Amino acid sequence: CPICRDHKLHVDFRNVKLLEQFVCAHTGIIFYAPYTGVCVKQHKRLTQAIQ
Amino acid sequence: SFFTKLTADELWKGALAETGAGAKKGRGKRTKKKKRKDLNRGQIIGEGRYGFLWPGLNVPLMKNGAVQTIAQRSKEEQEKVEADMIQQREEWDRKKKMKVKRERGWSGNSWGGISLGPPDPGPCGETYEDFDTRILEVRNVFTMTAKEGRKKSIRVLVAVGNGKGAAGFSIGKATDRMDAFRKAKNRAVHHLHYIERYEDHTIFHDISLRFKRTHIKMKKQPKGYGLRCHRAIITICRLIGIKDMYAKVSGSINMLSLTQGLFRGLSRQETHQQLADKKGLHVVEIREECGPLPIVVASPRGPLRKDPEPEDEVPDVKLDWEDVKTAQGMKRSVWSNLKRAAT
Amino acid sequence: EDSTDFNDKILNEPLKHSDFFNVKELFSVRSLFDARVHLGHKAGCRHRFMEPYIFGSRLDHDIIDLEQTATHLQLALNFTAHMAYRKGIILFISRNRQFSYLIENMARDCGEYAHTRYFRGGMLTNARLLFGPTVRLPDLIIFLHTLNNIFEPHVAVRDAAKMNIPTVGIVDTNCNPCLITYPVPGNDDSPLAVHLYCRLFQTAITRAKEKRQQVEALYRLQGQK
Amino acid sequence: KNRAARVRVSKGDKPVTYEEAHAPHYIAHRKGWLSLHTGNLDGEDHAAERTVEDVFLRKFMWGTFPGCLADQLVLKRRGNQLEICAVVLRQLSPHKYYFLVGYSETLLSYFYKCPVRLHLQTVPSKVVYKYL
Amino acid sequence: AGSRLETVGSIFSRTRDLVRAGVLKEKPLWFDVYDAFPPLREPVFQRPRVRYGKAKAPIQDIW
RNA sequence: UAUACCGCCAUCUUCAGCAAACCCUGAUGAAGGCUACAAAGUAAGCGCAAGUACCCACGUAAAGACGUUAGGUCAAGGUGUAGCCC
Ligand SMILES: [K+]
Ligand SMILES: [Mg+2]
Ligand SMILES: [Mg+2]
Ligand SMILES: [Mg+2]
Ligand SMILES: [Mg+2]
Ligand SMILES: [Mg+2]
Ligand SMILES: [Mg+2]
Ligand SMILES: [Mg+2]
Ligand SMILES: [Mg+2]
Ligand SMILES: [Mg+2]
Repeated sequence: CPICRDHKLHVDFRNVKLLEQFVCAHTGIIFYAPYTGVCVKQHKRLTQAIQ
Repeated sequence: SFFTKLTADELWKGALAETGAGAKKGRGKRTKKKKRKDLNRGQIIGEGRYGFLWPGLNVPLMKNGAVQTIAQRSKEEQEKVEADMIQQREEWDRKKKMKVKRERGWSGNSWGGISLGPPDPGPCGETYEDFDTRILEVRNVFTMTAKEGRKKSIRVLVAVGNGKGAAGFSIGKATDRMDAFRKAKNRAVHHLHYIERYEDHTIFHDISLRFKRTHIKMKKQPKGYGLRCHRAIITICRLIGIKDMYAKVSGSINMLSLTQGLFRGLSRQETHQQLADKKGLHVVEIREECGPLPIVVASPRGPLRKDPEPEDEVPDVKLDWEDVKTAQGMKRSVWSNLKRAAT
Repeated sequence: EDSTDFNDKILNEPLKHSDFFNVKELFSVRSLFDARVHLGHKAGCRHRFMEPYIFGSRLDHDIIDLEQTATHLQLALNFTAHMAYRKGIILFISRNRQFSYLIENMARDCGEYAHTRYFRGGMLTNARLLFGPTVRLPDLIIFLHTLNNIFEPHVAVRDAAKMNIPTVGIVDTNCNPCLITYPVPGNDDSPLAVHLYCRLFQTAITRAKEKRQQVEALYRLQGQK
Repeated sequence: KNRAARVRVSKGDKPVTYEEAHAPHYIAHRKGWLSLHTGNLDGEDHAAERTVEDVFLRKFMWGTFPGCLADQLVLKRRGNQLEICAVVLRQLSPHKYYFLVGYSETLLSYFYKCPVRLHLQTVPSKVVYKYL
Repeated sequence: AGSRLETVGSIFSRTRDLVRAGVLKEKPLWFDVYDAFPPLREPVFQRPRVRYGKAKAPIQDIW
């Protein structure tokens, strides 16, 4: 998946620029996993980090 | 016998069997087709199995300012040359075995949604580098001829668009698929519509139309909604530049009618400015995200009427049962609002 | 630095006047009436789209409204002059064989082009293949008769619109003016009517070309000193 | 349909030389003979040996100058002399051409026991008569 | 480039839009003249249809 | 194994059609495209034709495309695939 294919992308609450890519700029909702293709494991880590 | 040997052209022409009775009326399959291999590619003039070094042909004529004499590579030296030659062949052969990753369209073996690149430049220094072409349908149509019987032809539908409102489509026909692709691509550029985009991301108003037996119902959507429509419509929308829209295709799902119907509706959509001028009234946009703030999107360039539009108590408008049924939560579908990849 | 001034003084200046070439004086409603421009075909030959321009039917003979012809003719002649002033290629098209010789002379006299013969398919939409890759197409096409010899619209009317070429056209009561840019409702059968059209379009073109030479000369003489 | 030595029409993209464009019924009308000797004249002898020599020479020259020949050979015989006229390309270096001319002239003179000369004419590319 | 869809709009509407979109690099010679002195009716293709029922022509007899 | 082919041919042919590249028509469907007092066709190339051989400009030869019959020929020779190697 996009997150797991690049080992240098770290899903951290401080990596605000990476986390922004997974949130809708116009509505602010976190895209569901089928939208971007991230596996359930990484989507769970992303959702927690965004919060 | 030396006198019975033929040339490479004659040997490959016979061994390949490209022209025969098994390749006329779909009589032979395509899997066992063999490819020509030029056996003179890596061969050097003067190089043989004995390893002789001919001054002026295989090796340089003069070395150290003196004419070289006939020499022969040692046994071990020739083995290296022979081993290296085998390695070079394997590498060259390896290159041909490698498969380049081809970006697939709607399906692995489907032509729909594949980019054909920019249209070819005109003969008078004209260029279309901004325009992008994408195939929509590839069909093997047939006619019957007295001499040959079934005559196979290719019908190709392509759509071209620069992504800034200008987009068109055309049909190309030819015996070869390459000729069909070229004809459709180049001809589509001379038949370009201009599509009015509201804020350069969506349509101005909901469009409902019927082209022959195809029903297309498009709805205006806010930013971030995405393209939630028939895949062919998604491809055409990206070429036009529309980012957010919903569309439902009913009736016959003919690709020709769908494309011709889509371009018919998008071309006839009335802009806010065109509405204000026709009505002589301000067009005020009410957004829920902005509360009661009245946003004037268009004003009449001419004189502004002073009489308010008559407010009919009950609108005599034809409602689509499918719309009313959904607003009342009466539409249960296990296929609606399914999670899908970003479009 | 000088190109912008040249264009403004020469190309953009005439576009700021309502009648830069004074084509109003070339014709009057009286002159049109004396040329039988108002005589249309019988009511049974009427084209539906020509009804807004028909004054009425006098004993089943449509009478074209010359009050509209004057305003329509004024706009067509103005557009024609402005195109001739801009050194545009004007092509006269007509398939009426009674006037083929007259129209071919009128074009040669005003330094323009005429096509009065059988129109071969693709002259305009396939020109680069018929003439050559660097051929220049007409900038204006003036139809003195918009119908072919089977009483159907001349094919070039459709092809001119395909090529985005503006068209001026004399449209009788049985013609279809939907695709003609500057339609001029009038009689296209009487020699007097056709002769008047030829004189009017030949004069406007000649005047416009001469005005272009006068304006350019004055700009050059002033430029030096 | 006749087949002998007829390059068949394609899509208009196959370049053919002047010799390849003429079928056998033009061999004395529009094109000439690629070999001139007396064996086939009335009352002349040794036509068989002249033919075997022509067939060999055309194969020897095809393999000796691989990829260089731009058209068919012209074999000429005058008395004891044998003259090979070849139209070659301008890709192989001149040094390699001179080596192959001296080599082929010497090797063939000792094989057929007669003075042999090789006259090379270079062309930038194959001369295209028409596109079939 | 140009647009050969003579049944969609007029020559001016098509040209104006293509010039705006950037497809046409230079507007044609007649474009400026058209805009300054446009015709009374925009030349839009329209299909002639037969009059059915009670529809009649508005042309009146001159008496 | 001619039902993998080259090569050389039969046959319609005692035919005149096969056509790349464009353009237009059908609402941008498979497809179709002529009227000379002409109404959408322009068409490289190939064949016919023309030229050439024989005693003429006649006649006879030669020539005769694209395709049709998986037509004939692995036994002219070459050759893909498979098989044999005391
Ligand atoms: K075999
Ligand atoms: Mg697959
Ligand atoms: Mg008339
Ligand atoms: Mg025969
Ligand atoms: Mg067979
Ligand atoms: Mg004869
Ligand atoms: Mg015969
Ligand atoms: Mg002949
Ligand atoms: Mg058989
Ligand atoms: Mg048999």
